[PDB]
Amino acid sequence: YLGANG
Amino acid sequence: MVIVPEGTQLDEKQHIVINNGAEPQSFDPHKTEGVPESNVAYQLLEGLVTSDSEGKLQPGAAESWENTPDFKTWTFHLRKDAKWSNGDPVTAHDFVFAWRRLVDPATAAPYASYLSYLQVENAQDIIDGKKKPAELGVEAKDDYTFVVHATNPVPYAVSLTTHQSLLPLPQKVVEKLGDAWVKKENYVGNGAYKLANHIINEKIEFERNPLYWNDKETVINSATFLAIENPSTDVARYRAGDLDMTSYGLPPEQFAKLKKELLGEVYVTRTLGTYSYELNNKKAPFDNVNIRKALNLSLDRNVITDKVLGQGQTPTYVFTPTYIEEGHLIQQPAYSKEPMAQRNEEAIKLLEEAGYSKANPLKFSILYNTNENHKKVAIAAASMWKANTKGLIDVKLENQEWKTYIDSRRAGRYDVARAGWHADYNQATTFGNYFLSNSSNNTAKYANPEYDKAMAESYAATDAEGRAKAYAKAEEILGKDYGIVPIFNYVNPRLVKPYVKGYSGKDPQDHIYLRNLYIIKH
Repeated sequence: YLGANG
Repeated sequence: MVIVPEGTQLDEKQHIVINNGAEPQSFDPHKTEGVPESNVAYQLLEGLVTSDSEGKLQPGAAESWENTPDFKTWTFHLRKDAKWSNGDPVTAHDFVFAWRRLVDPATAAPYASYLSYLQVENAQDIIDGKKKPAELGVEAKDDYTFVVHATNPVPYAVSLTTHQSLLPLPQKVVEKLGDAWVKKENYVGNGAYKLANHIINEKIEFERNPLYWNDKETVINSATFLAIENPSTDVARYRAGDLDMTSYGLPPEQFAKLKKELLGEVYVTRTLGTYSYELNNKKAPFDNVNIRKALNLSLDRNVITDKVLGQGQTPTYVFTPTYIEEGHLIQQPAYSKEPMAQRNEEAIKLLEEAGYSKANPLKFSILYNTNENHKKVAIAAASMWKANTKGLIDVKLENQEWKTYIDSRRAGRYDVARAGWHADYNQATTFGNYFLSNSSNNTAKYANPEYDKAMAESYAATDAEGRAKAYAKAEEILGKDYGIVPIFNYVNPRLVKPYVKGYSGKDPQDHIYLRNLYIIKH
């Protein structure tokens, strides 16, 4: 899944 | 009932507000590839298998399942009384319909490759336009028996089936309405919630799906998902008491004080994730391995993890998190153990050889999705690449809204892009599969037939050691090509109100299912 945050 | 400890006094309203972080691309699981999208899908739909608060697998739409000893045939026994939110029965036909639609070229699904990852007979041929979707190796043996036929052993198959891309769709509805089925007025699902409202860029409202097979164990009556892009704004709404759970980013500079003041409200989940800068391998000058290598040598990961973020993110120089199952033989590359002075020397040479200087530096933009934490990391990266190469790299920042950012990466309209990959299932190939030449997830445009061959050897292995060796060799090849710039393995910091229960802080994929939560009274 492509992650929105970090 | 059952999820709630006996004696626990429940609040009467059972409403929760969660920051989902961004406006989702779509509520159709065949048109999406992001966490904001999957967070919505998981409330409205439920696949074969699902998970509890700690990410452990549990029966979903299937109450039982088994495999042949060769790990190639997977049989799922569906619940005979389960229904869609409009009353239609949920059957193996819905799964057949959905999985065909995922690989059907006409769908143009970002996650088409997922059924290829599962090694389903003819999946890849269908994606490639060589066979019709009806030739996919899945079947309704009867209305409540769904069988999956893999060409290669996939012992981790069940964990793969929890992903958003393999959620069922209501065949009878979608066949009749087309792509318009996803509109609020038309949406039909088999999950614990349904769409009450949707205001673009503002909120998604969920209400209980009373026809959910397990509605009697669902506690939360209604929920709001917000789309707050910036962690600092998320925290401000939380402390104003206007939301109950943040998204999985917190402001680094506030983190220490938040732990002091909000005791037992700060969760940090160690997740199976990697934060990278993706290089566009087919766009000049990043088609040049020497330049990709220079950028890797000259980026000090410890500055980002220790000085910019400092929340428990750990530096990495490989794509796969080495602590994932079957990831243990993956090695950090040799250069990661050289002092920065040596690395920076080597990088400057490579850039001079490629015709850059202080007067004519390498110029490019970092594309990232609007988020103040990503901005901070990009500024630090920009700043490090300039100073460490003595002025031979000059980096601009470009932020786009989530949806635009995803489109830009998929369309190849970028130099360098911020990229986070979170495990779709708790096994190494969720990362390794990403960089296959033909992967629909490979926005980097990386293609090495030797990488593909190393990955292919895993299916010839007969045990976890054999698989882990193949994954190690694949990562070695990806490393020697400097296909991307890995930075860190994730942690997921969140604020969660003390009256919110059922959030563990121990799920390595950090899913939030509304059906796992409850609001306590005291």
